[PDB]
Amino acid sequence: EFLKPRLVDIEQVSSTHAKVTLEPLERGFGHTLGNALRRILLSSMPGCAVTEVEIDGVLHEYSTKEGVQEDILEILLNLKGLAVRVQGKDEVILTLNKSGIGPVTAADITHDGDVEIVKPQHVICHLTDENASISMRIKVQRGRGYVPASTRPIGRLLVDACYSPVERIAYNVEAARVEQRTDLDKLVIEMETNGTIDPEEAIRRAATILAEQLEAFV
Amino acid sequence: GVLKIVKVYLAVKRRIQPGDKMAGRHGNKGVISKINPIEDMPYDENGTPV
Repeated sequence: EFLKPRLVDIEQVSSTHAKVTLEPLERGFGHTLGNALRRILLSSMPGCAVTEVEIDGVLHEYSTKEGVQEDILEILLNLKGLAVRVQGKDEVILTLNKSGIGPVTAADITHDGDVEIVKPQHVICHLTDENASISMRIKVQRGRGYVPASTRPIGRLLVDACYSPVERIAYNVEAARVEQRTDLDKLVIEMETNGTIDPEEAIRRAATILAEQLEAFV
Repeated sequence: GVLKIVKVYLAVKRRIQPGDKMAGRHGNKGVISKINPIEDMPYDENGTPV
């Protein structure tokens, strides 16, 4: 009867994109599982994108702050790409306080050890003069998919939500000459995340989602 | 005959939606018919969707 595939290798190429292996797979099941897992991963993976941002002297996102080279809109756009991991809390409020010339990066955020910033070098903005400072509050929540700010004080700036750690998924079906048996498929899934989700955890969540959806008629 | 004027400047942000006309530089028009899901789009050997 059917051989059950299992996770045999997690080949971490870089910090962001990994390459997991599922083996063994019968004829045809390789493509079926690859496409199903690709759709599930690209569709529904929990993420921790920013939701709201509050700068002290800013009333709306179409203004400017003295000494900041970037418009508030560009700051919000940069934050929208911030990759962050939260473990214990569904919702957290990070703080960023910086003063003096230089690139205000994601590493200037308050540590808050329960929250991990995967790209400390991710530039947020630039400060041009010594007497210019940015003191701002960022609201990071768990979620799923894409939640535009339009669907969901006069100082609160909403940034569109991008709760999707995955960025690219590609599955290849190769030949697995193992178990003294020929024409057994091996599914190599190369997944490029933003660094906030474990590839093994991502595959596990995708399989769990597919099984839960499949339980409706079994 | 007018006492005073109050001018308010709204700033709407139109993202994209079906019916918004888009065109290239060679006289090729088209109104968006669907904002397709990312996982439904064609992808090449490297998995990058179009």
